[PDB]
Parts: sequence; C-alpha cells; structure tokens
Amino acid sequence: PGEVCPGMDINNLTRLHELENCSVIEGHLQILLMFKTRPEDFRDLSFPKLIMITDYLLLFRVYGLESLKDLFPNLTIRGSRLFFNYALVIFEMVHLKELGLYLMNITRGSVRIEKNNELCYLATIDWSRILDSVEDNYIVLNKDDNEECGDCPGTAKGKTNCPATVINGQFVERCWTHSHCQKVCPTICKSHGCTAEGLCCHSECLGNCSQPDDPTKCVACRNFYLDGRCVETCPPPYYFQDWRCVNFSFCQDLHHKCKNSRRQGCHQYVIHNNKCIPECPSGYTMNSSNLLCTPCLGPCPKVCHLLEGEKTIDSVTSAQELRGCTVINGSLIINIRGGNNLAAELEANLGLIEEISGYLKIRRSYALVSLSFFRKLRLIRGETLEIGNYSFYALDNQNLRQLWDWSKHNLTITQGKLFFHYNPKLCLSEIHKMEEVSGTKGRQEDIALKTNGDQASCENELLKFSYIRTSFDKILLRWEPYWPPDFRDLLGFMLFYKEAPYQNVTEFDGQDACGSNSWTVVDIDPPLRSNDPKSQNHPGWLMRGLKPWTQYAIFKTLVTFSDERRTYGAKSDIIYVQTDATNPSVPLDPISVSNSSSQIILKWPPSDPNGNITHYLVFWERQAEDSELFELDYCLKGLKLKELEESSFRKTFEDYLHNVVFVPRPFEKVVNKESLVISGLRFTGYRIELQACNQDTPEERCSVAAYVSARTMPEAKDDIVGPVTHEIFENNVVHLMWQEPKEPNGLIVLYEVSYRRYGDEELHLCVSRKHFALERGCRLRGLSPGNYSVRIRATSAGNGSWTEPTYFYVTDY
Amino acid sequence: YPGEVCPGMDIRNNLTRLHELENCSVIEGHLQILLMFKTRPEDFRDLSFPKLIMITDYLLLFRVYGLESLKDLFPNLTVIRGSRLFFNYALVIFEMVHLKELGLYNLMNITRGSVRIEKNNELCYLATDWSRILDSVEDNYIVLNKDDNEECGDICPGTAKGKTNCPATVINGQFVERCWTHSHCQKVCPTICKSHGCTAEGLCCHSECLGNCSQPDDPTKCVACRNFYLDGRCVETCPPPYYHFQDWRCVNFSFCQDLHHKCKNSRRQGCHQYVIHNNKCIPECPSGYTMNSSNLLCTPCLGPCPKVCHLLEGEKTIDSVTSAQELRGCTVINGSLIINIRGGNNLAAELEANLGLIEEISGYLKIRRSYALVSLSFFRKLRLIRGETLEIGNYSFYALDNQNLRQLWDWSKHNLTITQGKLFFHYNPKLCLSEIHKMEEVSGTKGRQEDIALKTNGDQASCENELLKFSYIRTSFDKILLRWEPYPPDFRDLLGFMLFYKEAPYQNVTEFDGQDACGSNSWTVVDIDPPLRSNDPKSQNHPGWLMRGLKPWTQYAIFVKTLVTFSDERRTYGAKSDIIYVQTDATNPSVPLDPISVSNSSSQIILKWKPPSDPNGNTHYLVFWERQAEDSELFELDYCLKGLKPFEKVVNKESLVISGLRHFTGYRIELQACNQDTPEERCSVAAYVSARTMPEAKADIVGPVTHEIFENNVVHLMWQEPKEPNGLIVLYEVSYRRYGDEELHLCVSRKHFALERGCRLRGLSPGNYSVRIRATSLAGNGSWTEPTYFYVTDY
Amino acid sequence: TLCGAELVDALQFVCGDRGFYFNTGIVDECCFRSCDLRRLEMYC
Amino acid sequence: CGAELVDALQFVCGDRVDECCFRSCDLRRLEMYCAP
Amino acid sequence: TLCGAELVDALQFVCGDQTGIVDECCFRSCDLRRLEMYCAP
Amino acid sequence: TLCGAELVDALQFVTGIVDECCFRSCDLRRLEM
Repeated sequence: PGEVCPGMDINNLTRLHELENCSVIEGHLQILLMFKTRPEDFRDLSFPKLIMITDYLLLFRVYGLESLKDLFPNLTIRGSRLFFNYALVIFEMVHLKELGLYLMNITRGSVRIEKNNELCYLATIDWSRILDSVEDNYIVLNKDDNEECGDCPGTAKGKTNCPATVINGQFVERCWTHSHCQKVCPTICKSHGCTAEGLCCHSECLGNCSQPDDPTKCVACRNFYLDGRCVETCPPPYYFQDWRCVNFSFCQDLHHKCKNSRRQGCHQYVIHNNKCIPECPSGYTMNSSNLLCTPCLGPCPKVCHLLEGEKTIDSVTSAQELRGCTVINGSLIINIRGGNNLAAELEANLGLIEEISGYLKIRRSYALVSLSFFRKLRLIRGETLEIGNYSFYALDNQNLRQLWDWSKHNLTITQGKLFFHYNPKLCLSEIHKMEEVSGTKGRQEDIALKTNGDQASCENELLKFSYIRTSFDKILLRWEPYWPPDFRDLLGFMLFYKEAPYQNVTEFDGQDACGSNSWTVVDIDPPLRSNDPKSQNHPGWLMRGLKPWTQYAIFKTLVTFSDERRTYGAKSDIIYVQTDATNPSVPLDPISVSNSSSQIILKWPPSDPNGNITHYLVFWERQAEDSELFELDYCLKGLKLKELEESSFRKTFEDYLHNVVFVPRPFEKVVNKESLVISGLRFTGYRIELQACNQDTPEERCSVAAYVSARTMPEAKDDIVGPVTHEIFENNVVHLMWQEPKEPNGLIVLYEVSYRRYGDEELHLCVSRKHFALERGCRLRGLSPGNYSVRIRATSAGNGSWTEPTYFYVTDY
Repeated sequence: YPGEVCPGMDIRNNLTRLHELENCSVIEGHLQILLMFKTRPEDFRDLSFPKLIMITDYLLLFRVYGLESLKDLFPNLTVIRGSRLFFNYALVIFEMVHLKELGLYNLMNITRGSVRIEKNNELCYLATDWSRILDSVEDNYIVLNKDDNEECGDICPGTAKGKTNCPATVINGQFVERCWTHSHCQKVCPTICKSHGCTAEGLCCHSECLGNCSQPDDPTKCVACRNFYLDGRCVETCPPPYYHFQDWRCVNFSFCQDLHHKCKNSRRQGCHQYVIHNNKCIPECPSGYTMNSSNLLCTPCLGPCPKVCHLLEGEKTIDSVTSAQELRGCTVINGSLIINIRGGNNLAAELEANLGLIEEISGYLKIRRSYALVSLSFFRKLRLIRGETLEIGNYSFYALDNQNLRQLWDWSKHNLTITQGKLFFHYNPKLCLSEIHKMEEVSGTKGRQEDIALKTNGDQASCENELLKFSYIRTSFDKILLRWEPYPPDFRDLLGFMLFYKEAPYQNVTEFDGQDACGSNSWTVVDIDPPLRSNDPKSQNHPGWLMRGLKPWTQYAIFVKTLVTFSDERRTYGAKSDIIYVQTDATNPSVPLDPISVSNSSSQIILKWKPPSDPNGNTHYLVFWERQAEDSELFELDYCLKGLKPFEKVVNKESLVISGLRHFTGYRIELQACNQDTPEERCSVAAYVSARTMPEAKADIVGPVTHEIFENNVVHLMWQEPKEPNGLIVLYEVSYRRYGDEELHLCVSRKHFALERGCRLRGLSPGNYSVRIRATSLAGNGSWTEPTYFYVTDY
Repeated sequence: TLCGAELVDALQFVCGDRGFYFNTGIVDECCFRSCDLRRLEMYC
Repeated sequence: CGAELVDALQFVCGDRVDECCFRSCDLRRLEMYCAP
Repeated sequence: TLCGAELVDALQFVCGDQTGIVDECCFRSCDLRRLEMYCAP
Repeated sequence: TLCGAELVDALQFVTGIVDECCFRSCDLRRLEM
C-alpha cells in the first residue's frame, strides 16, 4: 500500500524500474526493447514493494532479463484492461537465462509463454493455481527441455523446502531459484493471500497480507466504494470472485460506461448471473429497461458488429464473420463473381440474418441464380441511403433468376429505393412482386426495362399433364401437346425430375451458376407434327431407375429466340407422384434371446420400406437334439448457341427457298413390435426362420428370409438318486442298477458311474443304453480285494445328491 | 460443243414441259425442276438427257413426287461453274421424297460454291469424295437425308459386287470406297494430275482441259474448257476479234452487237446493253469507264463518276453470297445495308470480292445477328457513311449482336466519315474497347454534340497490349526455370502479374481457351507481385514463375496476360505478351510395361513388349536374358517312388525371335526401356520375365535291349540313352512278363541307370520270359522297347 | 399457323389450275401470321 | 435394355432390342413398336 | 550451374526477401515446394 | 515487401508497425514511438 502511479509507456533506460514507491498502478505498465543497456541493475535490484498491477504487462527483448533471483516476489494482475485477452505475457526475450521472479493469481487474463527464444524453470511452476488459462494453453516449456536453467529447493537438492502441487500428474515441487518458491496458503484461504505462518488474511484482502486478518494492509477495492473498513464477504444478494463482490451497482457501472461505446473494449455486463459477466446464454438478452438478462424471442439474438459501416461479401469466406446476426447497423455490398455452392455456403451464413438498417446492394455477380438464400430477412430499414439515395440495388447479375418465392417471403423495406440494371435473367414480374412485398411500391414510389431480364422466358403459358402409370422402378409420363407459332423453332422439351421427401420444393432453390444440378434434367425431341391436331400423339417420355416408394417431383420446353416475338413453352405444375409399393428388402439383423424354451424373444425395421412396413413372418424348421445315441448302445461321453445458330440457319434456308420458289400473279406373426415371445418349442441352437414383408394381407410382399439359431438352456436337470443297490457274486463280480427316464432331447453332461476302493484312487465307467435296456444292469471292471464304494450320477451341473455308496466287501484271494 | 447452248429453265408442274431441253449440251444459267405431284417411278420411264454436259450457274431440284434416281435423268452433267449461286449453293437437292440414288455419276467439277442436300427420305448414297469436286467442303451442308438415321445398307457397285472394285478416299483416315448409285463409282484422276481431268486410262490432259478428256491433251477433244471455249478448242484468252463472255466462251463483235440490240429496244428486263471493254463483253462497264454510243466501246473516265446502285426499298439484307453478288461494282449505294450472315461459314472472301469496291453508303450501315463476322475490314474502301436515313433513334452505324466482331476497322491506315447518326453498340462480346473508342475519336461524330452501352460490348475479350515478352526460356525436363520481362506510368497502375499455364499437346491453344466463361479450365493461374522498380532499367528483375513438376516429353503453353485494376469507365491498356508453345526435353524413360515371353519352341523364344504408360521420350534395341540351361539337380533326382516324388540385339517390343536354344531351357528374360542409347546411354529399370521351352519333346530308348541269362532267376537289361533327349531323362520304366502269365512292372532312375547301365530283373519264375523298357523325361514319356525273349533256368 | 413443310402440302391440297405462277413473299405473309385461303390460294 | 425394353414396352403399351439398348430408345418409339 | 545466383534469385522470387539450398536443392532433387521451407515460415 | 523481417530488424536497430510504417508513410522518427 502507498503511492499510486499512472500507467505510462517505457526510448529510455531509467524507467525500467517503476516499483520504487507506488505499491499499485492505476493504468498499464510494460517494458520494451528500450535503450540498449547492460542489465547491471535489473539483474540484482530487489523491489517487491509493489504487489498489484491493474492491467497487463508486456515484454519485448528487454535487456534487463538476464538473471532473476529475488527481484520482486509476491505479485498477485487485476486485469482491468487486457492485450489479446491476456493480463500477462511472457514473450520476446532473446537472452533470458534464469526465471526466478517468484504469482498468486492473474485475474481476467491468461498468460502467454510459448514461442520464447530464451526461457526456463517453466516445468517447476504450477501455472494452474495462478490461472487455469485453458482458453489458450500457450504455457509450454519453450526451452526447459535443453536445460536452460543454471541456478531448485526440492528433490534436486535433497530436502524439499518448497510447497508442491500436481503438475500433469506429477508432484513437481514449486522451484523458482536455488531456494525461493511460491507462497502457500490453506485451500480454504484462496484469492486473498495469507501470512508466512499460514494465517489467513481477511476476506477483503487481495494477495498476501503482512498482518493477518487485516484488509487495510491489502490493496483491494470495494464494489460499492465503501472507501474504508470495507466489507466484501459476498452474501447471496451480492452478485466477481469468491471474496470479491459486484452486488448490483458495480456490474451496473461495468455496462454504464460501455452503454454508448460502439467500439471494442468497453462491453456491457449483466447482473442476472451469480458472477457478473458480459455475456448471456444463447437464448438470453440484456434487458433494455431492466438490468437483468432477458430471454429472447428466438435463439442467438447476437447482433453482428459493424466495421466502417460497410461489410462487403465476396468468395464466401468474406461472410464468415456473419455466421449469426439479427440486425445490421451498417450497409452491405454483395458481389459474388463465382464460387463452389450457393445455398450450402451463402445461405448457411446469411440465411439466419433477420433485419438490416440502411443499404444493401448486389453490385456485380454471376454465381447468384436464386437470391432466396436470404432466407429469413424481413425488414431493411433504409434510413441510410449509400449512393443514388438507394436502399436495395441489384446490378450486373447476368444469370440471376429468382429473388424470392413471393408466395412465401414477406420482406418489406420501410425507406429507400430500388434499381435493377444489367439483370438479364430475371423477368420483370419478379421485381414487380418484390416491390409489392417490400411495401415501397406506390408508397415512397428506376427500371431499365431493357437491361433487366429479357433474354429468359416470361409471359409463360401452362402445360397440363395427362396419362400416368408407374411401377416400383419405372415411372412413365405423358403430357398435353403445345406448339409455338413457327413450330420448327421449338427445339424440344426439358423435363425436370427430382426427389422430394416432403411436399415443399421450388425450381431455383438448389441451383446456381456453379451448376448445383439439384433438379435432374432430361430433354425429349419433339414428336412429328400431324394434321388434325387431335390425332397428334401426346408428347411422351418415361425415365427409369427410380425408388419404389418416394414422393417424386416433376415438371419446360426449349425455344430458339426470335427478335419479333418472345414466346416460350412454359413449365408445368409441380405434380407429386409416388411409385407403387413393392417388396421390402432383407430385415434388420435379428437379435434372439434364446434363454429358455419358454423364454425366446427376437429383436430386429430395415431400409427400403417400399410401403408401410406392417407384416412380419417367422418360421422354424429344425430338430431339438439327436436321439440315435438315446436308444443304441452308445456312450454319451464316448460319442464322437452454336446448335441454336445451326437450327436458325436451317430455318433461314427453308424460308429463303419457300420465299423464292413461290411468286404471286411352424410359424409366428407379429404386427408392430419386434416380437412378443417365441415358445412352445422344447436345449439346442433352434433354427428360427424370420421373414419381413410389406403389409398384412394375402397379397403381402416378403423379402428373403433372415435366419436365427440360438441355444436354450436345458429345462430338465439330477436324474438318478438313491442307494447303489448291488449284488456280489462269489467270483468277485458286482452289479449296478438305475432307472432311466429316457426323454430323447438333450444330453447328459457327465453320464458315468464312479467306483472307488477304500483308500485308493477313484475310477469311472461310462453308462450305456443296453445297461438299462438289454443288460438290465451293469458290471464293474476287475475289483481289487477290499472295501469298495460305488457312485451313480447322471445329470443333464446338478446341486449334488449324496448317492449312498452302501460299502460292501468283495472276495479276498 | 456437240449440242447448242440454252438459257435457264424453270420446268414445273408437268413432265411434258421437260422436252424443251432435249437438244442442249451446255446451259448458260440454272436448271430448276420445282413441283411434280403426279409422278411415280413409272412416269419417268422415257426421260433422259445424256446430251447435257455443263451448267454454268447451278441446278436445284424440288419436290418430284415420283422420281427416284438421277442416273437416268442426265448422266453426262460434267461440270457446274457456279457463276451465280443459289444461297452460297450451286446444287440444291431439297425435299426429294422418293430420290433413292443421287445419280450424277459423271460430274467432274464445281468451280464455285457449295452443295446442300437436305430433307429427303429415300437418299442414302451420299456417304460415298467432295474434296475431289469442291474446293470448299466446310460450307457444304448435308443433313436430314434419311442417311443421318443410319438405316441404309450403302449398297455400292464398287463395294457390293464383292471384292473392292472402285476408288476409295481418305477421310480422317477412314479410306472408304465412294460411288454414285448402284451402277457406277468414282473416276478420280491421278494425284499428279489436276483439275484438267483424266481420260479412261487415267492420265493428265491439256492444261485448259477440265474434268473429262475425249482425247489426251487435245484442246479440240476436251469435255469441259477450264477457262474459255471459242470454236471447238479450249483456250486461255480470245486473241482475234473475240472477247471473253460469261467467263466461259469467246464471241466476236457481231454477237455482242446483236445481243446489245436484242434488248436496246426490247421490253425484256434484266437484259443489259453489253459493251466491249478490256476486250470483254461485260454487261455494264465498271466504275470510271463508261461506254460511248459510237461503237459499243468503253470510254476512259469522263471525270469522277460514281455508279449508283439504288437498293430496292432502300434496304438490302445481305445474308448470302447470292445477294452480295448483286452489289458487284456498286461503288456508291443509294440505300442501306443490313449484314445478317448466319451459321458460321465466313464469307470474307466473297464479301471482299463484291463489296470491296463500295465507298459511300447513302443510308445506315447496320450489322445485326451476324454470327460469323470476324472483322469489318472487307469494306476496304469505305469512306463516307452518308446516313441520309437512320435506323430508329437516329442511328447510322448499328451492331445489335455480332458474337465474333473484333477488328471493326484498321485506323492505322483507314479513314472514315460519318455525316450524322450517332453510333450504336450492343451485345458484341468481342468488340475491343480500344477499337470502338478509336471509332469514337475518328469521325465518331465526337463533335456535332452526338448510344454505346457500357459492359455489353467486349465483355469476353482482352484489351491488353504491352507485350512483356519473356526475357529468356530455360526449361528443365521437370520444372520451369524461365521468366518474363518487366515494363504502367505508376506502379499503383500495376495491380500485379499473373500467368496462365497448361499442358499444350498441340499448338492450337488460344486466349479464349479456358477463360472465365469456360468455368472449369486447365490453365494454371499464379499471380506474382512485380518486384522493386529500381532506378536503373538495366537492373530490371524480370519476374518469373518457374513452376516445377513437368513432363519431360510434352509441349507446354505459357501465356501471361497480366491483370490490372482500374476504373471501369477509364483504364490503362493493360499488359500481355504472346503465348509460347514451349516443348520439353526428353529424359530417361519410365519403367517398361507388359513383359511377357512365350517360348516359340524348345529351341526358340519370342516375347511381346509394350512401352510404359507415358515414356519420357521417343527406343531400345537389345534385350537381356538369364544365363541358364537347366538345373543339374533334375539329373540325379529319383522319381521311381510309387506315388511319391546374355542379351540379343533386338528391339524390345517384338524383335526377340531368338532361336538355337537348348531344348530344355527356362530362365529369366530381362529388358529395359530406353529413349537414347548411342548418343547418351539413358535406359530405365530392366524388367523381368520367363519363357518355358518345356512344351516340346523329341527324343525314348534308342537301340534294342538284349538280355543276360543268370541261373539264379536273374535277368539283366541294358540300353543307351539318346544324345539329345529334349533335355534330360528323369527315369526309365521297365515291365516284364512270363509267357501265358501276368505282367510285373519296375522303374529305373537316372542315378540307378548310371551304375546298373540298364535294368535288373529279379524274382523271375522259371520258363520263357519277356521284358519291355520305356524312357521317361521331364518333357514327356518315351516309347516302350521291343520285347526281348529269354529262357530262365528251370529246376 | 402452318410453317414450312406444312406450307408445302397446303398448296398441294389447294387447287391444281395454274400450278403456281412463275415468270416479302409467302413465308412472310403466311408462316409467321397464319394466312388464310384468300392469299394462299392466290399462289396457284 | 433390348429385353427390359420389351418389359417396359409391356408396361407402356397397355394391352397390345439391340436398337433401343444401343441408342436409349424413347417412349415415342416404343408406343408404336409395342402395338402389333 | 544454377547453384549460384540462379538459386538465390529463384528463392527470392518464390519467397521474396547448414541444411541450406546447397545440399537440398543445389545438389539434390528439389521442386518449388522445397524452396519455401528453407525460406522463413 | 519490407513489412516482414525488414521492419522488425529496423525496429530492433533503431497501432503497430503494420498500419503505421508498413502500409503508411513513416521515417526513423516514427519507428521509436
């Protein structure tokens, strides 16, 4: 605390030091190349008296930056004014050796460290604590990888006398010099400093305080200008930081000075958020009367900023700054000689524009065929007329066809005038419609009538349609006949057909001089003219390779222009047709949960519907399990113009000839869900055959059948229990018995009988069908004398059944 | 001529009128047969005219509802002179409904004009040699002939007879036979011979001859006189008191005088009072000269005298040389001229020939819709555009639309004068701005107070003049290394320098190629800001683009045409040098392609080779191969187990016909691609291929196999291997059998045969035995030996 | 509004008396503006 | 094409080749080619 | 050869005013693209 | 042009230089400011 020093620039040397008396700076201070002088003083001069710098600091090959050990530590930037949105930059040093300035927090601005010719100690400083600085992330090790340092109170020198924090997952100690480091404070005590002994400062502090819990020793300010024993413990009524408030008037003044600031820098701030911010959500606006953010009528209410009052657009990319705008203060000039696309680029940028104030001109362009890419424009104020007292000026657009579909758009201009010069491809009907819609037709009443569109067709007729038939992949078409006066001039027909998922399309909507070819074009040579025009064949054509279910769109002749008369074969009403439905394609890949014989459900709706998908069919042709081993003596464990001029020339010769040679005097079915359940079947990969059709009727159209095969668990289990009844023969022969509930579906996992002597190893033998059927029992192998135990077990894992061994003694020889 | 001369005929509506021509050999005019509805092929049974030999002006046939072929109408129509064409056409066959064969199998030459056959549904013989007859073939126009539908068999007597029998003509290399009707064909003269014609034997005739020759070199026995005909022979002039007349014959004074008197008083219009001038019987004497009533001779110029022309109704719609011909010699025109030439086919030649003498248009000269007008310099003597009557808004000159008008005039040496009438210009895409401005200052009515449009004139043409020619050309086979010279009053007037570059396989590239209107283009556009303009012109940098990535063996085009930014109303005259078709230096070629070799025999190998996709130059005459005959391992390997086991100096492409190889040879064949080998050894990477001489076998066991009898049931066999067994013998198969019993088999390998010297039989039962031996090689199996009978010891 | 090939057959369908006369014309008078029998027949 | 031309002409006609194939025939031709 | 003033003027035209042009374009395969990388980025 | 390394070395020897000396009239006096 103490004196205040206004921020002034540093062609001199003695101004390199400015921390002598003023503990705070009222403006911006930065050091530059300055006088080329040896850093005799700066390499060792210590002046940590200043604690706060209000604005950003800049360095530009400052000679003084050679060695820094204890120059001025304990520096928390206020960030009132910023450079490149930075409140601190570390750049342009060509002879820096040691970085040991040793930093608590930089407010309102990031820190730049990249592209430094000479820097070090960057890997030993936690820049996250001072500020996250995630906006730029230019804080990188410029030359620490080559060990530019030459002076670390951590593990490098043994005992760690410095605080440590996680750096990129590494607990890197805070090393600045041989022994200096960053001040540490308890995590609860943040952004207001603490004393050496860890005692927290007051909540009104900014930086480390000499006296604990003493905001007077600090140099912080108060948002309500208390100017004394100020309080800044923000309650919920107080809307900047955890300890720094804005309440309701500081953030008011944050926008009050910028209310009339039609420039960069000063910007309006809103108090509606908990922390005073200059921005608002995408659907929220600064209130004109109130001082809290107000939701808009639509998303992105952003108004595009103006520069010099003219924001001309050319080659698409010049409009990139106009991604989203609402009202434009200045004037617009449009001139697009060429480009790649019209709607995908220019409508993608200028489509969202809503209203203009003043002037907008189409200066000179070729790519614009349809001007309707100005999708949402409603009102151009026209209070500022740029040239000729004009408001909207269309000029030098050779192939400009459509301004706006006037059945749809309601663009109105309050003030100004119009002009259409050198616009040869736009009929006067369209400009008349535009004037009617703009509201300046008559009200606030310059048309060339020759340079405007006269080389293209107008005063069009109507071409009616006729017979129509189609299949799933081939739509035909026949229309009424019509001939101009001199029938031979009519070169032919142009049929335009194009997809239409929804019943809303126009002609020039997806076209430009770039040739977007949204509407596929075909040409049909005229039919032979016949006497008795009723007997004439109806001019017809069909096209192939269509889609079987889409709502198609179709509709104009070609006329060689004659100077005497301007008559052209017109278009036809856009008639929407849909090819008849047909068989759908293969179903979506099925998913089967074949858990149990009673628990089998199928999960799939593929593309190419070819009609409303309604009928699903299912089948299954298989057998549960093999039964040959069930009955035979088998072991389960053992089983194994130029053309236009040519036409005109031919017509000319014909008319010369005639002018000179004539002189006067089972199965399953579901409906809308995937599948309810599949059951009734009996422990195998049951093959299930699934068929997808079109609709539920005997006239259903079904695709190839997808197939499903998945294994159920065996619903049957333990099968033999009870004591092992046995009979002992005098010649060391024993017998076995069991009951076999033979159900020929499934396989017993083990199916064997285990016999073990007393104190000896256990052996098992397989069980055969003939043991229960033919032999009516079983006999063990050679049994050594002694106590023997027999185990009978056959389970389709089993819970474990204590088969009674009923120990028996055999003959001892 | 054998027959008299008859004037133009206009026979129509009935066949009986055609008999008026029965006795004509040459017609001094035009023959027209217009409309014959009642005709059918029968109706023309007894009509013919072989006597007609020549028609001067033209001949046109219109709807004849039954006629089908002209092979029977007039065969001997030899030559058509075309003095007075019909819309640039000297032969018009139009709307011939049933015309099957065109006829005219004895037509030789058409000196002037073109031919138009159109809209006929039965004529498909015309695809048979217009270059032979007509000097001009571009101006020909044949279409909608029922042959454009490709539905004809082109039956030709020189072609449908079987083997080719009649001359063929090269068209874009097609070289197809040509012939009129299904009875006759071409009689093309020898290439050494010219329009004089040829006899039946095919030799040149007299210079004054034309087309056909009754006798070789005889002026008195020629069918068409190329220049003139006076009393029975063809001559190059009229030496005695004969004078040229109608540019085909000479007549004496008496004939001209009688012709003059024949309409000096007669009502017949169109006839002229023929005068004798420049020893010619011209119908009216030209400018300056004028005839005196004394003796039908033309006086010298009687002071400055013009020739009024008095175009009917004050306006003439010049659209065809048959209409421009009506203005020949009219120095001063008392009407207005409306040039309306369409459909290409520039007529600067004929227009200059006729209108080149015009000087003073009394009306408004307007050029509307003229598509082919490349310049207006043919008005080589236009002095005053009097403009007594103007067009609509007081316009004297008028250019409504001319899609190629560039030159206008040449104000270097051409003076022009306009009495009044402003100037009009519209939609002239190549009307140079400087040229029209020069018209403005040069009597463009700049004074007299006195409708140009701004950007509709010359909106697709350049106005750059400064030929900043490239200082020097240094060109690598893979990169540009040259530059262009520098040169506006202020550098601010110099926007910058940009360059058009693209590959130039030909030298036909023009400025208009690949321009802004072209949209997609191959031009490489790179802009270079001009360097520092030093105070020393000797220190001029001469900016250059020096782009890399060149194909070493293609011609390239370089054309700068530096751009500039200026006001649209007033601008500098720009800077642009000439396009240079700079070629490229050939280098080492790329990898050779398609190496495939197939052994023509065991001792022969041939290969087919192809050049790379794009060789880096124009050539190799030597092909390697692997030094190998066969592996020695195959000599010792045993296959008797049962069920177990240099370069040639030849062109790369097809010249490898090497022979004399070993029978069993298969190895690598190596060849590379080279552009030059003797001047500089530049060869590409050598290719690799193998040819298998396996599919061949020549030499089985040679020599009878005897036997050795041993008591212990042992029989030994021996033989000698052939010297050249198509390589090596891999094994020998031996079979032995006792008489009246079963047979047993055995195998002997080459290794076994080396020590056994044959085969050894073991376990033979007592009695009489037999044996057979066969040799087996890798190429194939041999033949079994003759059986040998021996007695085994019997116990 | 016959223009061209129609005008050909139109005259054939009309009259045979004078079979066209001979020693702005028909195309101007009849093609572009659809003449009637009055002047079209006159060209007989 | 040629034979699918035949199918298409079965559609076009109503109830009544290497050429169509090769030159992409028009309906104005298959309309009278189908009719026998 | 072009390693002298020719290379320096080519560089000063493509880009204006130890792995230099001597061993990257003067005595090695190079193109216009390679010239700029030796010039300032 | 001299707006690149030339301007930066001139400054190192003697509203940035881009719009005050690079594309506008300037002298050695204007470089220092």
